[PDB]
Amino acid sequence: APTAPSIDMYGSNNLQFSKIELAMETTSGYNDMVKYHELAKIKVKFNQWSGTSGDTYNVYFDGVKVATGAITGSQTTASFEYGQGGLYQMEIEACDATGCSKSAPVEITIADTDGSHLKPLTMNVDPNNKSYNTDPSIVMGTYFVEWGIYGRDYTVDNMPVDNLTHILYGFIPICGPNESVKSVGGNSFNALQTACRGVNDYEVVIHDPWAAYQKSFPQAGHEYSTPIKGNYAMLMALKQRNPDLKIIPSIGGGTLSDPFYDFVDKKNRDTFVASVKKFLKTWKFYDGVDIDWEFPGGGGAAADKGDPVNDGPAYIALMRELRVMLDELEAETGRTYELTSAIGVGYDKIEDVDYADAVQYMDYIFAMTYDFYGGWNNVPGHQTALYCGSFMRPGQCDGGGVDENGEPYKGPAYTADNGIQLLLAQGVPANKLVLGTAMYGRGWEGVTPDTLTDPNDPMTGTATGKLKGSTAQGVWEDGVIDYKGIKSFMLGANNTGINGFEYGYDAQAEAPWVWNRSTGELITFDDHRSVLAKGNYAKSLGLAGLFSWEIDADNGDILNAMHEGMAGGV
Ligand SMILES: Cc1cc(N)c2ccccc2[n+]1CCCCCCCCCC[n+]1c(C)cc(N)c2ccccc21
Ligand SMILES: Cc1cc(N)c2ccccc2[n+]1CCCCCCCCCC[n+]1c(C)cc(N)c2ccccc21
Ligand SMILES: Cc1cc(N)c2ccccc2[n+]1CCCCCCCCCC[n+]1c(C)cc(N)c2ccccc21
Repeated sequence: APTAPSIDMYGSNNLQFSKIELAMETTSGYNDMVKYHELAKIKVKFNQWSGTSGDTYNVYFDGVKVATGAITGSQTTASFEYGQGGLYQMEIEACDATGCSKSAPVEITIADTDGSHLKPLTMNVDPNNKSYNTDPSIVMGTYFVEWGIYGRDYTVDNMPVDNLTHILYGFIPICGPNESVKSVGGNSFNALQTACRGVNDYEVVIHDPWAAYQKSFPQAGHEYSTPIKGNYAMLMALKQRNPDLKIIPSIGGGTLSDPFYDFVDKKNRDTFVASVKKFLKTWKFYDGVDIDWEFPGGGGAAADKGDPVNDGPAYIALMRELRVMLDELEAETGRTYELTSAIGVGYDKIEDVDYADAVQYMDYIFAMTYDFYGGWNNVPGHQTALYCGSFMRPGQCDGGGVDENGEPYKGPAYTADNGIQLLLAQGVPANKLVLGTAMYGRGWEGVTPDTLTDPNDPMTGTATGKLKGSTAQGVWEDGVIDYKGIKSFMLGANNTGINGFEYGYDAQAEAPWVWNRSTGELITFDDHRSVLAKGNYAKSLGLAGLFSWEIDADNGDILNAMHEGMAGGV
């Protein structure tokens, strides 16, 4: 017999609540910005402008009582806690000693990081991506990068999810030594320094919280009060659409690897592994963890770091300790968690780790069968070839021979096959190895006909420096160009060459190129034919499947060719 409560929507934060508390309007240290709570704090103001207020209120969700408290005037704030994500029909009743009066029902939101409060994501995929029916048991993986939402304008809803079994989210940094990040320039180091304020060394943080959970995406139905936004809310909604899709954070990468060189100290491993556990309990759409340590024993971005004696055993013990933690999470959640790793495959990288030992703890190894050659020097070669190319010298392929100075090769050439063979030779099972495809080229300038030793092979020439180009042509950094830019501005619709470029293919290597004779611009990449070769290769050997870097730089062609190659292998 009190007046029925009316809910004050705007005074109740629009009925948007959350188990995760996220700072939306600042950029600060990770522990300040991100706090996960077992119970969402709910706060609901309601009014009873006319008649009497009564003396007690009860809150209902879906007809079930979840809170009570005192009414003592014409305006009440109900605060209480609720543990479960989702959308519920809320009613609030006011009672006095003679009876109760319920508000009409209204939808309350409680966000959780599994995406339980979200609709399946609405997609906007380039239709050049085709439909396939590839055995769901074969891995088809790709990397999606956090920074691709800026100039590259490639957002979660753009991924051809149905053609993917695995999404690797690049990249998650680690607080601590990160000089390599500083040397890259731009805002990347400053952002990391900010994320790590008030955070212990060796713990993971979100690099760019604006990209991750702050930016409002209209295509996803984000609004001012949406408690989770950015790439991560879209990934949560993506899981709603494709529940068997694995989405896995990728920790480190080429530039963010400096902290791994201190994993020789188990205290630092303990810290890291703990932080990875809390990360996965905070961000529940994620299905495991991927370790991109580039690289045990060194020879990566960090010129002053790398220990060929101890890095490999640190890596193995890291994998065991991650697997122990993941087993805890599988026990507590009833879910399956995956442990994976992307690795260098030059002989000199592989030799510093006993992967037969490491892989017993692991689901997959992502074999980085790319970046074999590039604009970091002036020696052209195939950046992502399966086999040894025609430009290689005698004894260069297997490492038997001597270079153009008479100096012995130190080991087998950088090719996919040499890398996979070396891993198989250590005792890694083929069904745990994933072969990598390139959705980008690397290239040079100044490789003109007078530099060649074989007039029909630009891979026999000498360059002057790195390919240069504009972002409109897909060149986001010197020496590197998106596949989709190669296709638009060098190959042309027919794959025969435009704007001064010709196409060529090294059949021995299984690697294409596009070469401009007068500028001497040369670009090495993966195309439809080299990718069919790689799918046939993976199939012959019983490899787990294929993966790619990076999804934003494809137009549909590379991923299509990945599915076609895995069907068509003879
Ligand atoms: C793209 C996409 C776009 C949507 N509006 C969409 C809407 C609802 C559900 C899925 C959706 N997905 C698909 C979700 C991504 C999975 C990746 C497989 C890509 C299949 C794209 C489907 N496709 C479309 C729609 C239109 C075409 N003319 C075409 C022409 C040739 C081939 C395919 C083609
Ligand atoms: C537009 C905009 C709008 C806002 N309201 C805003 C608000 C706060 C902060 C930034 C904001 N921004 C934009 C600021 C973006 C920089 C902040 C995040 C730094 C993370 C660095 C990673 N990373 C980046 C970024 C770019 C790359 N090419 C790259 C290439 C290779 C490897 C890594 C790479
Ligand atoms: C591997 C590596 C990777 C880096 N990102 C890097 C960055 C800065 C300095 C050295 C670097 N090193 C190598 C450090 C020197 C020890 C090895 C002797 C010469 C090999 C240099 C190779 N190399 C260079 C120079 C630059 C690159 N961007 C590059 C990118 C991918 C793969 C290789 C690359």
